[PDB]
Amino acid sequence: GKKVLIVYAHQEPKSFNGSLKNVAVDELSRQGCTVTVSDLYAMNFEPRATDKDITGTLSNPEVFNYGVETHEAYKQRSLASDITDEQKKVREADLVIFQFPLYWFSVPAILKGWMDRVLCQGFAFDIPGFYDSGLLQGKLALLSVTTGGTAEMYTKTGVNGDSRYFLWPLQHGTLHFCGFKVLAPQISFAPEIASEEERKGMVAAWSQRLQTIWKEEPIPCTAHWHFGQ
Amino acid sequence: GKKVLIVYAHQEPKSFNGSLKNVAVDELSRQGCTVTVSDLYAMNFEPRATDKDITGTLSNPEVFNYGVETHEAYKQRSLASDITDEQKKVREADLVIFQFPLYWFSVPAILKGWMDRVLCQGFAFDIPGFYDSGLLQGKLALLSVTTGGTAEMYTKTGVNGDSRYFLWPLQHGTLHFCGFKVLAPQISFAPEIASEEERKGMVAAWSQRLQTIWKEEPIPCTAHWHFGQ
Ligand SMILES: [Zn+2]
Ligand SMILES: [Zn+2]
Repeated sequence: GKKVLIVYAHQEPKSFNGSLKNVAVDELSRQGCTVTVSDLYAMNFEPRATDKDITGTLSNPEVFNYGVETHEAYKQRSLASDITDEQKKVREADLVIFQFPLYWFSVPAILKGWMDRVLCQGFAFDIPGFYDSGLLQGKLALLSVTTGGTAEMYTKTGVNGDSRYFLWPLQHGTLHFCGFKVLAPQISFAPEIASEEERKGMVAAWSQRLQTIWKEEPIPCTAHWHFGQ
Repeated sequence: GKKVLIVYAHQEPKSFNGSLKNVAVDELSRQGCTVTVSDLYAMNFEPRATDKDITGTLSNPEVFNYGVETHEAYKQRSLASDITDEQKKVREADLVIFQFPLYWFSVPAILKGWMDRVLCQGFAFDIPGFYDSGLLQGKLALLSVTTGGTAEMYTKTGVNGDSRYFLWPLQHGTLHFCGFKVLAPQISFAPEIASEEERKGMVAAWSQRLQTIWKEEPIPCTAHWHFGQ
């Protein structure tokens, strides 16, 4: 038995990102997996890291330090319920899939805020705390990204550089850091410019990949993988 | 004369980030520059890219596409006023300094949302009209970042890899994309664990750099610079 959380960041259900999220739900459900979706825009998920994230009273209210405050609130069971609700989904999951369009070589801010606020010290990491000592080892993570640019723009000598270059802060600096084994990314290059036939091709690569996702090994989430040889 | 915009992303005025912002204000003010600060947390700046960012009739109300609809809204002058407010600041500035703690090898979500919402098509870039042809050509940008990890940790052989590696989405994918020339980053390493001696020194180093900022030349904002050969 396998549990999957899909963290989904697109405003429009009729989008290509929506299609990809829905075929994931459909295929993983068909397999018998337990599936949960965090539809961040529908949730009006809060992105900002603020003192509202700790309930009651602070470890030092004279000088607010978000990292220390949330670390202490996680230990005293004092985080805001939107955070802890996401933490439970994560804790239960065997696989976390992030489904998003590439905004400025990264995640949309609403999803950045989910990372910033959900992946707190004590839960995902400790200081010291991290990479293999992070707290989500044993779990799989996978970034399913759509891009505005064509594949060849994301080549080494392409204007955008290699797609791997922009994955670093997300796969390594965030997911690896917290202990996830990182599955190879799903990159759906320039679906908006693509034909209905290229778009169906991309959706089926993904449904077909999902059929065998539990047979994948994580990538080696190394600087050599992103930047070499 | 010179105009400077500081986009500042920390919750606590008494923080080290706060110190760095304040010393920038004080030195650039002393020089006679015109200075504006967008204190995003104090502004409760909206980070989410939503349909609330456009006030008129949508171009395609059946299938919402944020990029398309904000592009059209920019041209029609129908974007939300918070966006327009920040666009004016950027338009006027000669130099934009981003002052923030590193969250997940990137900017805090509040600041990611500023990038996502303020730097829209028509304003910051066109297609064509990006990278060296971006619409903010002639302006300078600088990242002033604080880190949890020590300097040794952000080297090629340190735990986090080289600091330049995480700068790529920001410097290249966002600022260079919009036409900015990019000044060398100011990275203040591990202030929380430094002595007050050391913290004072890092503050004073930044103030001293600012004394001669207008004599600096930008980096070559290329793959080679960020990653090597
Ligand atoms: Zn890694
Ligand atoms: Zn560049």
